[PDB]
Amino acid sequence: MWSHPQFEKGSMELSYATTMHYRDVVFYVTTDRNRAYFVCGGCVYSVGRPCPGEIAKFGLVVRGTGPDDRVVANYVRSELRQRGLDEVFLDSVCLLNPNVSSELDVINTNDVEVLDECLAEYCTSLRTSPGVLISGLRVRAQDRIIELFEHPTIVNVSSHFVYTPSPYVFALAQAHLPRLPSSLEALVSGLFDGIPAP
Repeated sequence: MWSHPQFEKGSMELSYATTMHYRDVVFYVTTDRNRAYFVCGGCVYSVGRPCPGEIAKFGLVVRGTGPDDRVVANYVRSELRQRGLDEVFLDSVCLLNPNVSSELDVINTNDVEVLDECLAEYCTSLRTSPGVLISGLRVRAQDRIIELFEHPTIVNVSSHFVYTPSPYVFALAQAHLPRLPSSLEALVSGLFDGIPAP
């Protein structure tokens, strides 16, 4: 037997009570129905009941190759500028993929495919082609918890080799947002109308 590599690092856990289906999105609604979580591009968005409701997102961000730098985040940012699109979460990383035109395309998607070999290299500290699948999110349906791992599983899309995440590159994070990404806003309109009040 082997010890599970993911438990050598931390996780974030978002607990919920019920699951509801709305506008093709699976929402995970808290016990007192103040929040609805949903999965998008390997990270979790949170929408609060309007009283607009609070918006936040949870998941892995990419930062630097060392504690005090942000070369990886900065790379993704400049890459996003060039496509025409502050912390860099995995769903922003999804947008680098030529098969993804907005956050809408990766709703309910737990895994993040990176075909950018430079970014793959940042993530793995090795020459990596043609790219990797990054998996840092699991829905624990029976426990009613969404779990986000600090140590993501990183697998070559073609050779299936598993890579050790480069130290310092990944961290768990939470961001408060003033609004959802524009392509996701319509998904939550009217959501709480079918969810009984706290």
